[PDB]
Amino acid sequence: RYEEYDL
Amino acid sequence: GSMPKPINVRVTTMDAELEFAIQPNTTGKQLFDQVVKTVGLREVWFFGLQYVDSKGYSTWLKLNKKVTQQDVKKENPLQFKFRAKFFPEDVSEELIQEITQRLFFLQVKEAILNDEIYCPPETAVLLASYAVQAKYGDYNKEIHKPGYLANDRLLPQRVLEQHKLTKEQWEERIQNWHEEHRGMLREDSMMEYLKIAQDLEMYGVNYFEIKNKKGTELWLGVDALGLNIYEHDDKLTPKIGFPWSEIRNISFNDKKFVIKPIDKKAPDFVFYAPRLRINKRILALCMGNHELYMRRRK
Repeated sequence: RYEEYDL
Repeated sequence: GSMPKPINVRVTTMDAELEFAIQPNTTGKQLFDQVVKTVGLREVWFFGLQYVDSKGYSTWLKLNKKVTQQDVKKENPLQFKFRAKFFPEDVSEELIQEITQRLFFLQVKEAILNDEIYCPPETAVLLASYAVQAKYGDYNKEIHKPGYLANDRLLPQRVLEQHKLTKEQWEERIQNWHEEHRGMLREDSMMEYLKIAQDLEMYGVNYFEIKNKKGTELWLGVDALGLNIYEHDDKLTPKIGFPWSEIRNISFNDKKFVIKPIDKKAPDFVFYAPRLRINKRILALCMGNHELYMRRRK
């Protein structure tokens, strides 16, 4: 699937 | 009526073995905390527990889930490896306990002798001499006779294949550096080793095989400082660097990974992993490393 990390 | 069904587990460090029982509802964090309690380690943020899944895939145990609910393999004692997942930016500043230093030393030395970290031959020899001083203590000509290093695994195989000398020449060079360490405490030795190893270009880098849109095979590195892209034939020196301070956002969808820059003028970087699992491991390492990077700068 999909993931994000925004920092 | 009924009874509890305990679960035997085995946890190894680089130099120790632990065996005890857990419960069907025991969390990974509870297992982790009992491991570090028994060996007296407080610098725990570097470490994780490694296991093998039902299909033989190496995996970091998730501490917020139950130990028995992560497809750990069937063995009457479950088998875990307590290892460093993250590496400090500076060993002399960040590794305070002697247990932590020794465990990093043992793990890094294993990686070097397994040809994971490219090492120039004279560096490899200096590395071995510190490992000799830590193991044997002070050189003594009346105790360490010629050939005293003959059965020691001392150098990485690929150092031996490129620089051609005889077995005894290598050991004589290593012995010559052993002599000059006549003052060095065992604990001080392993730190000098680490101080040398940590400056190697491949030290502390997690490498993954990837491609770009046109299909060129590249290497993706994740380390304490950010991300790097390498050409297929050079894992030493990045071709493109992605320090944390330049990255605004990393994300993936299935196999497509995207790195977005803080400077909108720069182009997004996109690469493709072979499996979703690869991108998940890349992101867990990115988030872990970025977190430790931030904490050091508070």
